[PDB]
Amino acid sequence: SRRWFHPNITGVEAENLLLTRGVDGSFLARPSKSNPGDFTLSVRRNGAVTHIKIQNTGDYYDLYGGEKFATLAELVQYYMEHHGQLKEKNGDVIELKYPLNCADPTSERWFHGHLSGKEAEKLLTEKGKHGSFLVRESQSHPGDFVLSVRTGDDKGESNDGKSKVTHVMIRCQELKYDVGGGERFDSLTDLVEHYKKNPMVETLGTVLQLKQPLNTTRINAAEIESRVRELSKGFWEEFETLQQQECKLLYSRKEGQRQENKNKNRYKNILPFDHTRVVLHDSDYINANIIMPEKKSYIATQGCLQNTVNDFWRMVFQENSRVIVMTTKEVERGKSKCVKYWPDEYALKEYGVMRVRNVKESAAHDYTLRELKLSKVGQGNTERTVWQYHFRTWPDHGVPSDPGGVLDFLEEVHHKQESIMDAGPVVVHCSAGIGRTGTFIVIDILIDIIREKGVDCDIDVPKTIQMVRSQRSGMVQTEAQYRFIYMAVQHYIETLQRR
Repeated sequence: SRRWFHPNITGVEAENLLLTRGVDGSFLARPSKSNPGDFTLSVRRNGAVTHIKIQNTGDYYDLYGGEKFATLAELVQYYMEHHGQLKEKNGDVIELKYPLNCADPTSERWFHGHLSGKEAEKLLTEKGKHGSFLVRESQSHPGDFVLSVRTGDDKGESNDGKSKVTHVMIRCQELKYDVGGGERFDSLTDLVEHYKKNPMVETLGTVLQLKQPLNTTRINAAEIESRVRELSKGFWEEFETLQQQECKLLYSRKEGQRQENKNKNRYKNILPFDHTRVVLHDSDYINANIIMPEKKSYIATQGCLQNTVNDFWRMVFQENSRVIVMTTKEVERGKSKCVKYWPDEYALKEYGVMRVRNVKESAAHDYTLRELKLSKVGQGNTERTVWQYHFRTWPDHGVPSDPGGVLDFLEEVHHKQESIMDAGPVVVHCSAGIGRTGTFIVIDILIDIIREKGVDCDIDVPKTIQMVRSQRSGMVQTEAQYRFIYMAVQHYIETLQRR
């Protein structure tokens, strides 16, 4: 459960960890600082350490000499149940047996490190609820930590005195942690997890429940500039924090794994969650999920394959979708990303029982809009206009340097959607339909709150990403995409405060 990920280690330091603390079959992953965006799977075998590269340009995790994955936890899980899959150049098998646990508490939601005692109380007071807790570094006693918990009736401020904020010392004694007596734990993580199962009870019977970490990522949109600045010189900690939670999301993907369905997947192991998969009743399978903010919903799907085009048009029809957002060139960096599934301008085409006319193509600066008429065969009355926004200026690597273009694009897609009273979910896709797709959908969801509720509302980026990730694997792929989301929301804010 992601303890095998070491967010701060170096290629050399990991070598040591696997050679000293580790045995054959021990493994860990770390962000390589070779290429920011790259990752390394360091596995100890036959006495030594082999490094296995994993590349993520923003579409998926590409395990060099392995397969592609939506998340690292899915990558790891996959291999710890398909022995003999991970192979080296000369066919040798690489076993992943023992997760080499990291002790760095930085990525935990509950850890805050840099934080005074007055702050902690202020936060627990304002944001806190019964069960809200945090672990900060001690200033009164360096090297040691402090657990602050809240217990009581209701949340937010109060004077009823019904709620309170207890603090507990956590000492670091010779590289282990304790609360004053009892067990000594090898890491803060271990200590905290133990005191969630077995909560400390006070003398007079107050049970110190560690229910939920305290939320420090929710900001007021009005103030997002100051928060981004504060994160510029944070983003990484906040992001790797968000990334640690991906282990909670290893939901089933059985339908996608079935035999009859394997070749409907662009990448064999990037699959739709069963509980949110689009089901076609028009087989029933397509590599797509409904993403629902929790009014406007989305279908996030992979770029069509030749043999899935008919299914894609069945889905659009069935879902009553009237807008499609395509965020990829058909071909990029040599490889196919999406097959052309629309007719040439003016042409009419049949894809199975579905019929599409490309009525008109308009070219704007960053995208192309194609007005499409979709109908079922035999029943010429089911004619409905489907508007396809094909975004064209997204770089082969990384993200746009300025969110302006994406923002204007989205505003347009939003107005289109809004002008059609029937419209079902907005279909959004790229290559695997998780990276750019997730980025576009998160920005869209965020902006929509701001457009509705205004500049004086609360937004929470990692919380929104996490909510999206629980509906399709790996939504939003990289830290670059993570920052771009903040910049797009920022840019949106000041153009609202200027118009």
